Amino acid sequence: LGQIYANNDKLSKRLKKVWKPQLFEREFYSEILDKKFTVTVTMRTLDLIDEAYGLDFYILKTPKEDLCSKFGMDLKRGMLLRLARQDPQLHPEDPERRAAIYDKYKEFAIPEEEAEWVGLTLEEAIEKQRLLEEKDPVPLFKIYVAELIQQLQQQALS
Amino acid sequence: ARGNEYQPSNIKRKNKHGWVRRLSTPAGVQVILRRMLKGRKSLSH
Amino acid sequence: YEWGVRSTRKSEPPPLDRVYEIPGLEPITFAGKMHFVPWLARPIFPPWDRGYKDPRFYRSPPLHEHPLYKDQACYIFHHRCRLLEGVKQALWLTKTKLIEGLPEKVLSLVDDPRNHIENQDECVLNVISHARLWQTTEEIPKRETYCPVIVDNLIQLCKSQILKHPSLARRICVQNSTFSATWNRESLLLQVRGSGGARLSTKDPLPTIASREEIEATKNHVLETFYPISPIIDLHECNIYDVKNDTGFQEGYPYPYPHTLYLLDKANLRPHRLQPDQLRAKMILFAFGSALAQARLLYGNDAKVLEQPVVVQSVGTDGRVFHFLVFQLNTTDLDCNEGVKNLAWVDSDQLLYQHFWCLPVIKKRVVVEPVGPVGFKPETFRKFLALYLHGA
Amino acid sequence: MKYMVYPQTFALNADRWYQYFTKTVFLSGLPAALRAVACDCLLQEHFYLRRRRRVHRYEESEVISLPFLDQLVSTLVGLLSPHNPALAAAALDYRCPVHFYWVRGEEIIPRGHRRGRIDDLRYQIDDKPNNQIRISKQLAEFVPLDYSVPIEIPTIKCKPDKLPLFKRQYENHIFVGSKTADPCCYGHTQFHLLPDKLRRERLLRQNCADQIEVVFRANAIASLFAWTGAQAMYQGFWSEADVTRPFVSQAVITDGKYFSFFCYQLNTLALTTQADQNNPRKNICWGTQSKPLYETIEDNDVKGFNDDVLLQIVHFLLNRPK
Amino acid sequence: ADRMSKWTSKRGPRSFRGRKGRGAKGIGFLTSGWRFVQIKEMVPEFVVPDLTGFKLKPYVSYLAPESEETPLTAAQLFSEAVAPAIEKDFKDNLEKYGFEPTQEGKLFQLYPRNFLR
Amino acid sequence: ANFVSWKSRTKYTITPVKMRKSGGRDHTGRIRVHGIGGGHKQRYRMIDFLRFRPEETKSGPFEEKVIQVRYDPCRSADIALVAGGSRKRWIIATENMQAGDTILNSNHIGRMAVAAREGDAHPLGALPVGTLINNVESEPGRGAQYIRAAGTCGVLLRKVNGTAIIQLPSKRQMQVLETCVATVGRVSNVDHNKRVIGKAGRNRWLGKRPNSGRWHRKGGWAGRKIRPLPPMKSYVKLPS
RNA sequence: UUAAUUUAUUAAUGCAAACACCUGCAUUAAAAAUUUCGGUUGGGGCG
RNA sequence: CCUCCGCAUAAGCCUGCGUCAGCUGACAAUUAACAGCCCAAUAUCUACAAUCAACCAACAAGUCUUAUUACCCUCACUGUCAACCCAACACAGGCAUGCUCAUAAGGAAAGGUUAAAAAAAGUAAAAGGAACUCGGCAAAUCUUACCCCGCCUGUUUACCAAAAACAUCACCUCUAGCAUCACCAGUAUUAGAGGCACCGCCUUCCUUAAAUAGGGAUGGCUCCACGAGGGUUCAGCUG
RNA sequence: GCUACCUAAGAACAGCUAAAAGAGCACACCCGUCUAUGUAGCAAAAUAGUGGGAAGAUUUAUAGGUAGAGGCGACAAACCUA
RNA sequence: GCUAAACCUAGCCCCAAACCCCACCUUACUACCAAACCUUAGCCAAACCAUUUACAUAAAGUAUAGGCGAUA
Ligand SMILES: [Mg+2]
Ligand SMILES: [Mg+2]
Ligand SMILES: [Mg+2]
Ligand SMILES: [Mg+2]
Ligand SMILES: [Mg+2]
Ligand SMILES: [Mg+2]
Ligand SMILES: [Mg+2]
Ligand SMILES: [Mg+2]
Ligand SMILES: [Mg+2]
Ligand SMILES: [Mg+2]
Ligand SMILES: [Mg+2]
Ligand SMILES: [Mg+2]
Ligand SMILES: [Mg+2]
Ligand SMILES: [Mg+2]
Ligand SMILES: [Mg+2]
Ligand SMILES: [Mg+2]
Ligand SMILES: [Mg+2]
Ligand SMILES: [Mg+2]
Ligand SMILES: [Mg+2]
Ligand SMILES: [Mg+2]
Repeated sequence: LGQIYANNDKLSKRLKKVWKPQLFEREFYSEILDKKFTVTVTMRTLDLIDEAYGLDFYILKTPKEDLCSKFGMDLKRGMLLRLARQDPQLHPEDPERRAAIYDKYKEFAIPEEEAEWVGLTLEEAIEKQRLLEEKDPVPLFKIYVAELIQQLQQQALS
Repeated sequence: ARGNEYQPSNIKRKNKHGWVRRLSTPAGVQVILRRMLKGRKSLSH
Repeated sequence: YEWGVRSTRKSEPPPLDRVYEIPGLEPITFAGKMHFVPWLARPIFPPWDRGYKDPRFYRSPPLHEHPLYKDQACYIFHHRCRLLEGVKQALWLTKTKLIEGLPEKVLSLVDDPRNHIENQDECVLNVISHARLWQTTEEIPKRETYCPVIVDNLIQLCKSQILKHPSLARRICVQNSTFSATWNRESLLLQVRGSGGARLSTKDPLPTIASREEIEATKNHVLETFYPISPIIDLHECNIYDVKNDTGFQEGYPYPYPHTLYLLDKANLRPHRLQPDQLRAKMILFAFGSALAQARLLYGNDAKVLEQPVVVQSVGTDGRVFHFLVFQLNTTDLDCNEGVKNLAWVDSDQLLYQHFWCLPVIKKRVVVEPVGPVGFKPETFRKFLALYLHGA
Repeated sequence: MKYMVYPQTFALNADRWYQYFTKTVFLSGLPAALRAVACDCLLQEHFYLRRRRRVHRYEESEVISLPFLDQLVSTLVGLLSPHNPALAAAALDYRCPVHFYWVRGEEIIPRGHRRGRIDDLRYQIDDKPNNQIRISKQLAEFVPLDYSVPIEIPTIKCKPDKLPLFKRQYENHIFVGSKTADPCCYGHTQFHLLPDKLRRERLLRQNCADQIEVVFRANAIASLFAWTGAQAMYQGFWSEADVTRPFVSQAVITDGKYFSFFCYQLNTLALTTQADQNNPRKNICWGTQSKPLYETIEDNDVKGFNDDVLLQIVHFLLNRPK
Repeated sequence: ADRMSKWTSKRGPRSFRGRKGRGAKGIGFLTSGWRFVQIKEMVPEFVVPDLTGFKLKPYVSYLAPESEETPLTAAQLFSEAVAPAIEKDFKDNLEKYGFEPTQEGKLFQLYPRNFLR
Repeated sequence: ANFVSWKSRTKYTITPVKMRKSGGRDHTGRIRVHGIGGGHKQRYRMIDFLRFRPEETKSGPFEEKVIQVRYDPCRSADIALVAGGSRKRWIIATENMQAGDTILNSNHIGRMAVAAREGDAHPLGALPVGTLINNVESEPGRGAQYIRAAGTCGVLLRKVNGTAIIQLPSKRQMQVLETCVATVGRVSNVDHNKRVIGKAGRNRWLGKRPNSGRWHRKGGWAGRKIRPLPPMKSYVKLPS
């Protein structure tokens, strides 16, 4: 979203100009996810995938800023979680193939506790944390019973 | 001839300047927010 | 060309979040928040079941699962069906032969002046005047008001003949009676669910009008057919129906034999009023339905020529014009087009009066037509009284 | 603006209030094939007739008792016509409206720009008796005009508003059930069906047992006064030209099971203050306690059918003009 | 034009005046024909006790001694209601002592509260 | 604006439908077409322009009885309620269609030319060349869209291969697959041209209103002008 | 408006780009947008 | 003595001539039957105006659900006042509907006096009768005839212009071969835009006494009717 | 919430003359021709009389829509809260 | 001698520090039914306006930019 000088001379009128990328619809197969995605894409993205030698490599290599796509970061989280868990759901009944894939993408593996939070927006992370730490309050009956039993045990011992 | 432009009707009043219509759009929500910031007793009509 | 424009069709749901397409991860939705937020994934909510069951919030499970749903489609005729071909279609459906004019057996019951009501014309004129002008504080009563009034007042006027005819004590005019009758016609199963109103019940069955010879002579008569209109047109084609024959009353009811079906077309609006031909068709069908329910109750549910034909009368009126019908059901073997055929005598478009002036028309301050009925025809009332007195 | 007097009313002591509004003294008392027919109608409307739609207790009145009462009246009129020739020529009306409008008393306008000015108290009864019989020959008197009775008309110190009773302004109508042009202008008998809102069960739950008879009595007083007053005004009498002959009519008021019977003689149309200052006459209404026609109906049987109720109905229908 | 006066059912046209209420809690519903069906169970039933023989009175004699306020607490209630039984059975499954795992199944559920006052 | 089109009915019916006038406004509420507004209240009768619509669980050529020929407020041509089998439908009545007549609707492209009787619908391939036609489809089974106004009649100019050349009433040729159906004869109400409105009020009844500012562009209506070339600028408007 | 400056935007085309739709770049239009109205002299002129 | 007034409803307003004691304060009040607040669904249904609806007359073509399955508990809630609302006002204005057609309802043009001018409104007027004047404006009274413009009924500068201007049926020109949000649920006898103007046919004298007034000796004409249009005129009428 | 236009569903139009009328006269109603008054006025456009329409392209209540280079407009540069 | 005159704190300003029961989105304040993100423009200065201008200290108003001019 910028502006240009008509006829590319600064002494001419200044005009609002929007340059848009040429978008294509393409189907990509993810080895780690064993799924085909139809994704609106740019020729730049196709070239980057070629340089990375595959969609999975492109997703796992490109950082958040360069990827600049919530879908891309969700794919990254899915692939990273798959690698961290070594999920047998990757090509079930084909453990050799699953091991081959995981070995191919071994260098990107990270702890699952970290792969869970990859690519999450701040609000999504906040919701995840709230869900993790939400607990229906324990009735004070249980707490007071535990305390009373503990105190009675101490008194009996003493 | 002029002066009596206000022909009161509670239906039009509420449908045009009410709380629900004010909240119906971001511009109206900002109207309410400005009234709240100014401290108006009557935020909506 | 498809009816219903897209902009009016229900909007397509928004596309699912791409997060739901990634096998390994559990999307973070606002379901936990218990409210929508635009920056979280939209939950996929399980269908809710505890609703759509409570009364006042019911759903009526699909038609296929209803107890009476049947693959074979019946064609019902209810009070609000208007036959395209009218009398011809009714005759074909009921396997009936038409006879213009009422039978002499009934028409003779009023020839002798003893049956004639004392001050008959005076009383009938008063009844018409009350129905059409004096009924209400309003200057011009509507049809919805003056049709039932005229019918009921005429019925009372006829009932006043209890003096001469003590047999009139063995009858009663019931209201809101509803009968049901099912029968086959060339592999098509037809039903009539007659609701109408003002069914005249008698403790004794009506005498038959047609003799054995005439009933047999109906065999030669060929049932008029009409093409490309099928006889089913304008009949409610329905898969949820009951084949039971209902006479409209519990067993043991006094006055079990139908005598007259009083059908009134009291709708204020002409489009909501039956045409005369369609009203006659409805009369034929309802008389046939009552007679068939009676026959199925008496001689069992067997398709056969009736040894004792069942006679049912019907008067169908719009408050001014009347139609008189006497239907003799003499066969329950309706499936075939051949054999003895039921037979109906119809007297059509018997207008009691041709116009009523509710206000006095004045031209140049001169009264041209005085207030009241004009063109009153006592012949129609004689026919009405004859039908009422039949069987007594 | 006029008070809407409702014959069938939920108000307590409405019978007393209507006695005052009408200048009516209420007096307790009076001035086999038919049984088969009555049982037949009852069983027809309760058991024999097959109902496609379930009948709800909020509509039992209108869908059972109203057809039942219609059948009773019509069939009984037919059967009693031989024994009452006038009943042959009578016009039988189904829910034909009965309107009466009269002035009774005066009030000082309490408030507003018309404060302190004298305004007549106007009343309107808009009744729609379930059935009624109109004849061309007036019935005989129940007691001579100017008949004095020791009982005094109730005195109401409070405004009619205090009895739940409200003012509206609409057409003032005087209607006997048919326009003045109708020759059958006198009233013979009315048949009233108390609506579901006034069920005996609801009345017993809410208020005393005497309130049921109060409801019946108020309905009788109001409806019969309206009918006889409309008859008189059709004959040309009004407050300033009072009736020279008393105007009589009968009514039977039923809840479907319980029936009560009332005779009403209107002697006065001079109800306004000006015409009533020195008017000794007063309208009279004889009434009977409500009695059950039957005790209960099980399946196909009517248990406890009371013959006296049917006899009273027959007696009313057999009343003749002279 | 009056923005400051409270909005009530006395103000709008006929529809507004009918629709708005005064806070009275609902008692039933409306069926076809605007017939109101009152549900008995929706009507608050006043559970009024028998006061005959009751010795307490609206007021207390000034001769009564002053005391120190000790608002009841969960700990105090537990000590005064459960601790005795717990001790007597420990010296010698908490439902036996009173604890209920869940409020569902009770007529008077403590949370979400489902009873008046 | 809270405009939802009244054309929301999904199931065909005979009953006239209550149609909401537009006043020439979009769904946005702004005037899109000028001169529209008011007029007599009208009800829409759903017209079945697919003349060969075999009934449910039925197929092949079928006949129909003309129940009646009625005036349509929403068209120049008058319509006909026509019933066949167990259904009724509105169609566009042809010039000489009368109540009680029989109409044939067929999808059979006979080797020989079928005798063209006014009112019946046949595939264009089955008609003799030069027959007058109306209610023509653009594609097989699309439904009639052309030659629908009162008194209009196209001509089946030519038939070659599976393609027929039709002359539309505008005297323009159109190519249509011979499998597409059309009805014979000219549309009814042939005297629609000769009707004289007589007064402005009658147009106002017909829902046409006098409206100005019909262009909304700066300067209003502006007829096209030939922009001169540099050589001709000298002679664009030579002073007298 | 045949004043000056533009075509950002649409509509057409053309060239690339993806194998109907869409992106970029040009050209022509439509629609518009921005901006200006030198000075001295001359009442019956045409400077 | 006066009133297109009055009473209700709607809408609006919100206690705003009820009581009491000193405009203020306190106290009271409008009680539901009227009115509002509705309906369990699925489907299937529903060509046939209205106009006293019967003839007659059309065109602008016109508010039109049962079956089955569920379901029985019942009259809650709210409006109810007034001398009132929109016009800054106890404003000669604005203000929907039903009835009363002069009121059974509602009101008071004069604070007292005097009887000047000027000013406003009205009534009467000798003789004359438009001589007034831009014009018969106003008033009073009945009328005649003729021109110009626009065919007509309509619309318009709310608050200086109501017209000859705008629209208008009629006619012409240009553009468009087509469907699911206008045009249009339409399709060339259609739709959109522009122009034009119904329609139809062809290509010095008179008036006065005096007359800058009036009338007459695609295009050219034809004015049927209409007009608070603009001119002229007979007769009458009149301060 | 005025006003312009439009949408939905409403309502009103006496009497006479004439007969199915953008018909005549003329109430209600709508308008605003002409005159006078008023001109800080009763009124930021009124009053009185006079006058035009008054079954229609009419008037009008209710709710909804179109928004500022925009809307709407039987084009008056008219109207869009004096 | 009337109207009036006068008054001093109610508070405020600028800094520093410190990070600060019930009802209510339907006609809000009404107990209870099947969907956000996207260049600011222009005034103004240039004596018009059209590119342009106009939303710690020191180096330094320097290098630079600029109808190479206003100015940045
Ligand atoms: Mg208004
Ligand atoms: Mg005075
Ligand atoms: Mg004075
Ligand atoms: Mg004189
Ligand atoms: Mg002169
Ligand atoms: Mg003269
Ligand atoms: Mg002079
Ligand atoms: Mg004059
Ligand atoms: Mg004109
Ligand atoms: Mg003006
Ligand atoms: Mg105007
Ligand atoms: Mg003017
Ligand atoms: Mg002159
Ligand atoms: Mg005019
Ligand atoms: Mg008239
Ligand atoms: Mg006219
Ligand atoms: Mg206009
Ligand atoms: Mg102009
Ligand atoms: Mg101008
Ligand atoms: Mg500058």
